[PDB]
Amino acid sequence: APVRSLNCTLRDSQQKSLVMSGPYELKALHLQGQDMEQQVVFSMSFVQGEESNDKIPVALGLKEKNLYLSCVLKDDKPTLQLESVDPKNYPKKKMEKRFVFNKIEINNKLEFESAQFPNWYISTSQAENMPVFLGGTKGGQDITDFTMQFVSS
Amino acid sequence: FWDSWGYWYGPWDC
Repeated sequence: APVRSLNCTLRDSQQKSLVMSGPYELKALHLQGQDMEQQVVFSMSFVQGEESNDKIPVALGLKEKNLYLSCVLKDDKPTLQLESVDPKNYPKKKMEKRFVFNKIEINNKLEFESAQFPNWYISTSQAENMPVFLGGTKGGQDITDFTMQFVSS
Repeated sequence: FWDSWGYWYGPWDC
């Protein structure tokens, strides 16, 4: 069977939506109901990873920009980055480790743990208009819990 | 391509 994907949007537990901050960055802010179309639409693929009832291995891409979210060690820091890919080759079932996130549902909210960096999560700051980043905890002050809205397809 | 249930199968450029 070939790789399957669904279109969706993310909203953190504090109701912040995700938008393009630049060509290779995402930021999080509260959008008015009329500005919702500025939010990024992700192509979420169900990829190869650890067989778990809790963790669902996924890859998150931005189809129109040929980008995938990826986790890389930048100098001494595990870092969330947007990486360009060849759309003729991606998505695929066997996504390289840097592209894999373990999607975990907890109290009806979603967390996205980096497979490359266990215990590191897709995170937002409590402050407005700050970049989306990789955070070293699902706890503390930063936000790691989201809701997903699927887009008609 | 989009199947009858709304899943996109294969790469972005099939």
